[PDB]
Amino acid sequence: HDLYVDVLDKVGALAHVTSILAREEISITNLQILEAREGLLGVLRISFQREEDRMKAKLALGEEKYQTY
Amino acid sequence: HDLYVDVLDKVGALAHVTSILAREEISITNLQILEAREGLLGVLRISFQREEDRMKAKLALGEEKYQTY
Ligand SMILES: [Ca+2]
Ligand SMILES: [Ca+2]
Repeated sequence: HDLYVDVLDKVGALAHVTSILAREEISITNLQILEAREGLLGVLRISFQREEDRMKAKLALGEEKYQTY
Repeated sequence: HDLYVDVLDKVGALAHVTSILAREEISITNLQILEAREGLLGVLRISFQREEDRMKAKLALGEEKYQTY
């Protein structure tokens, strides 16, 4: 169960995204930071144990205006 | 280049750890959440691109009283 989140600032977005997951009490298994080029832009790939956790994350991140897949 | 951090609250500690990394402007490549039992205790395994980033992270987390390896 994976969710991919496009981000403009890998470092700051990582902190914001994990604070959102914490507030919603969503457990994750892994967080991978992907990039096509060196620089601050990237994709956060978040892995979950359960489908329910992925959907909860998708909703919460969507509400904070992150584009998610 | 990996750093292992013991935590008491996987969900909240993940947010705290990434906020510290943000404060120090440290980029990471991966974060894996490991647990021995279902429940809040665990170990965060953090991967870095460079040795300098690992050491910077180790120092900053140490200063916030996390036990690190
Ligand atoms: Ca609660
Ligand atoms: Ca700062």
